[PDB]
Amino acid sequence: GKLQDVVNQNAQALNTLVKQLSSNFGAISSVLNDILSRLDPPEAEVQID
Amino acid sequence: AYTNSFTRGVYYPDKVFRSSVLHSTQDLFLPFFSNVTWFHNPVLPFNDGVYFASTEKSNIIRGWIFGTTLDSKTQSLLIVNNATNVVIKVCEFQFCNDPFNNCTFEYVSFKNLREFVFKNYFKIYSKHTPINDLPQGFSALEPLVDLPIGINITRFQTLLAAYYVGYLQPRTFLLKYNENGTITDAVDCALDPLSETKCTLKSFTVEKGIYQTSNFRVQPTESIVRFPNITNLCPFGEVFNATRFASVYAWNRKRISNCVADYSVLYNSASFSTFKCYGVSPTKLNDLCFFNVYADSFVIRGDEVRQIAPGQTGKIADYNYKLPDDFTGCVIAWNSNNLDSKVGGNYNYLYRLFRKSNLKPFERDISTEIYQAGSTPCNGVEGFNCYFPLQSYGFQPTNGVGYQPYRVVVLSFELLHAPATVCGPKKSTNLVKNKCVNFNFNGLTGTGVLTESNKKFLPFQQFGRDIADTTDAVRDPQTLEILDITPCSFGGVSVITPGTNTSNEVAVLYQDVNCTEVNVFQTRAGCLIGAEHVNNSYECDIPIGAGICASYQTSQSIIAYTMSLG
Amino acid sequence: NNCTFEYVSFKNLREFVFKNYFKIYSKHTPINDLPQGFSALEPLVDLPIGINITRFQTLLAAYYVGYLQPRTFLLKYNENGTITDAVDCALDPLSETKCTLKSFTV
Amino acid sequence: QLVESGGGLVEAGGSLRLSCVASGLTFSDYTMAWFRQVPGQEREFVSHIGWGGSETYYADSVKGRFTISRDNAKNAMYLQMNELKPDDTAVYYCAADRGSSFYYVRESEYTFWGQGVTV
Ligand SMILES: *[C@@H]1O[C@H](CO)[C@@H](O)[C@H](O)[C@H]1NC(C)=O
Ligand SMILES: *[C@@H]1O[C@H](CO)[C@@H](O)[C@H](O)[C@H]1NC(C)=O
Ligand SMILES: *[C@@H]1O[C@H](CO)[C@@H](O)[C@H](O)[C@H]1NC(C)=O
Ligand SMILES: *[C@@H]1O[C@H](CO)[C@@H](O)[C@H](O)[C@H]1NC(C)=O
Ligand SMILES: *[C@@H]1O[C@H](CO)[C@@H](O)[C@H](O)[C@H]1NC(C)=O
Ligand SMILES: *[C@@H]1O[C@H](CO)[C@@H](O)[C@H](O)[C@H]1NC(C)=O
Ligand SMILES: *[C@@H]1O[C@H](CO)[C@@H](O)[C@H](O)[C@H]1NC(C)=O
Ligand SMILES: *[C@@H]1O[C@H](CO)[C@@H](O)[C@H](O)[C@H]1NC(C)=O
Ligand SMILES: *[C@@H]1O[C@H](CO)[C@@H](O)[C@H](O)[C@H]1NC(C)=O
Repeated sequence: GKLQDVVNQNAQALNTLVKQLSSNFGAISSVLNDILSRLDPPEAEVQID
Repeated sequence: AYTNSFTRGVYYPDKVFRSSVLHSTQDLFLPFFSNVTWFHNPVLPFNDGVYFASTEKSNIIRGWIFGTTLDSKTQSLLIVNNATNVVIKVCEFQFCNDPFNNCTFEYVSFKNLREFVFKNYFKIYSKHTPINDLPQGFSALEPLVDLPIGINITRFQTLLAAYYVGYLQPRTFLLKYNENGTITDAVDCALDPLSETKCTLKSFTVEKGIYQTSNFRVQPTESIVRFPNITNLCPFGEVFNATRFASVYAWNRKRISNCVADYSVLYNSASFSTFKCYGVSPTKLNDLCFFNVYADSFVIRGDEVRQIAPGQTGKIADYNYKLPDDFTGCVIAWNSNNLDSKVGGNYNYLYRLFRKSNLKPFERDISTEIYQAGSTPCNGVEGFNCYFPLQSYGFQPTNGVGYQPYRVVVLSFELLHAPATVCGPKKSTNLVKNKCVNFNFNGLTGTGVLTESNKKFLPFQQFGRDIADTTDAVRDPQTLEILDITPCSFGGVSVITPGTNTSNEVAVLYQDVNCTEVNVFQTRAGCLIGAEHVNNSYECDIPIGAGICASYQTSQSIIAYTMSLG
Repeated sequence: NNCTFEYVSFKNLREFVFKNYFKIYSKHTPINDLPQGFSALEPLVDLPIGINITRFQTLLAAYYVGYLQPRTFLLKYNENGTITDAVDCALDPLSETKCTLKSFTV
Repeated sequence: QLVESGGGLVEAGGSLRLSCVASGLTFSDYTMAWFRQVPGQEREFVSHIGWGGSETYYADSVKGRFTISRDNAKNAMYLQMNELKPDDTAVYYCAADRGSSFYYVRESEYTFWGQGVTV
């Protein structure tokens, strides 16, 4: 369980890293192309930020 | 002719003074070991910069001509050395086709190498050195003159030996300043892998090892789009080719919904006597789509066909069919003399001639009440000053063209806040596999490498996902076959090198690549390019991965063996 | 009457789920008093009619009605994609433990 | 109804500018066209412009040469020539209609017609 606990901790940390891509962080959409197409570059820059 | 610009074309991008520093800057520099076009008269472009050089003996070469049109009607910079000084002008001069006015700026100031760099405002760098066919070696071009003339330049020529031209490109260089501030050497950050390694380490020497320098990314080639096959098309044959049409007062109305609104039938059919559109283009109808399509079909006479339009008045435009002031649709009408006209006069079609008030648009009035034209109420007697509004039509085959019946069909589009399911066909290209494509299936967009899959989707399932909620497999809407999606290869680039104290021969490794996306050795770490594979086994010199260690040995080259455990 | 959409297409259990646009899920299985056991309801028909619905009735046996609630479930897909089991994340403490661990055994 | 201007003898290779002014139409919900008249022969179509000017077409024998434009601030549109071949010397007619037609090449699909430009 000592060597397995090392494996699980790393995978969970990586999975949490990936799943953070599906978060808005106060923006409109989590997809980069969707926010780019929906709005204009003057406004999409704030949502990009 | 063409020549190799070994190491020349390097200038000071700024005034600042740096002592014993390897500064790295991005500006327009002459790429190392480039091709300088050798001339010995002709004009040339000025896209972004020039490395005009020259090899004079007794000041054979005199000056330069700059500008866009290189003649009058447009400003043109002018520098000539007429044995006295360099005269700088920006006036719209009248240069001849081979020399040797609204002014805004004026200024009157083979063992040679007059290296010059010009770029835009206008800046000039120059450096003259004795030489003995561009020589190899290094010499920086200190700035000599800067001119605030601000002329749009695109072309240039020369006056009058060796006469070379170089072109500047936006490349990143690593500049080796010395203790006095003089650029004594430089490295082009894109010439070869070794130069990239030097640039990323910010050093002019590199020790033995494997250094990661850049990221290699496979870019997509073509875009693919697939949508489900043509479904049930909207009814346009039972309306435009119907057997019997309705009278104009009781115009036949049909609501078209839940189908694909193909308009191609209304395009190829060249027998229409009229196809006129209001508010929308006659061809851009398929792009925008709405909830319902209404088909209003009736029969009128040719004399009143022009009255089927917004802002029309007449016996038909206000008593039998009215269009709103603003309209979203098109009108179509074709001659139907052979379908609605019989011998002895066809009187099976009627219309309304008398009505109290003009008809509101899109309103049908089938009432047959007796009209009271005077002041005596009729009470349904049909006598003096009392008329039956339903007048018949005199349709006979011997009528003139304008008096023949015309079948008219009007298409109206209504859109509200509700699901819209009536639009044209979508795009559907051929399916390509085993290539990084920019796919877009029925809804989802992504980049990947589609392959013939093996998963068995459920009957109703169109998507595929992994544990990380990442799209994995897609079912093709046209052919119900499941496709595997694997992102096209990416990774990093590492430069395996012995020290420059030993050699300048490097080997490049592309991590996690099958060698088919980039003498070529394939390992578990990735595609190793430039290193021999030996069947021996020595001590590890440069680690790579999975037991592979590359080393520089006996002439001598770079090998890639499997390391031995003592 | 002002139509906007038209369409012409005890050992039984015709399980149906309706929710709003309008979606229908259905699954018919032989049975032998709702039976115990698990069976998922694959979608059967989806209709873009967009009608505001608040009440419903029946035509014409055993005639049951359930009501949907916004509850979080843990769905156990199998290798073929078929939901072979599920856990209600609010039924009891043990079900909460199963849901928070993302496992069907603890 | 449709008063038009422009036209004259040209240097056979220069440029010319033609205009057609509407005096009794809103010009904001109407679509115009340009048609050509030659003696001894039928009426020819040359150019067409939609509402605003975002959907314009040109004849197969004139494509790439002449430019069309419209502007509602004065109830007029501008047609500018760039080649003026010695074969296109003809009579110019300005048309207009409420809408735009698929059979936009047909002369019958333009109810309104203007005056004539010098031959
Ligand atoms: C360009 O350079 C290459 C090698 O660097 C040389 O073979 C070639 O002649 C040069 N010129 C042209 C026009 O390709
Ligand atoms: C060179 O040209 C300038 C400007 O025309 C003139 O002032 C100068 O005297 C010329 N020099 C000679 C040596 O003619
Ligand atoms: C510059 O002056 C010349 C003098 O003839 C005149 O023709 C031209 O229009 C002027 N151009 C500008 C841009 O002022
Ligand atoms: C400068 O000239 C180039 C081509 O020579 C042109 O694309 C650009 O628009 C010009 N700039 C201005 C401000 O006229
Ligand atoms: C640097 O400057 C000094 C002082 O002029 C000079 O003697 C020396 O040669 C220059 N170069 C180097 C490489 O030190
Ligand atoms: C590389 O592609 C080839 C196709 O020729 C395939 O047989 C091989 O297994 C692939 N190798 C790796 C390491 O993925
Ligand atoms: C629908 O049509 C009926 C037909 O009698 C009419 O009474 C009703 O007002 C219409 N309702 C709507 C919302 O259009
Ligand atoms: C739909 O109906 C509910 C009650 O049945 C009502 O609260 C709601 O406002 C209705 N929505 C609309 C858009 O009329
Ligand atoms: C899954 O699908 C296969 C292939 O049809 C089938 O034989 C098998 O019984 C299914 N169920 C399980 C639990 O594997």
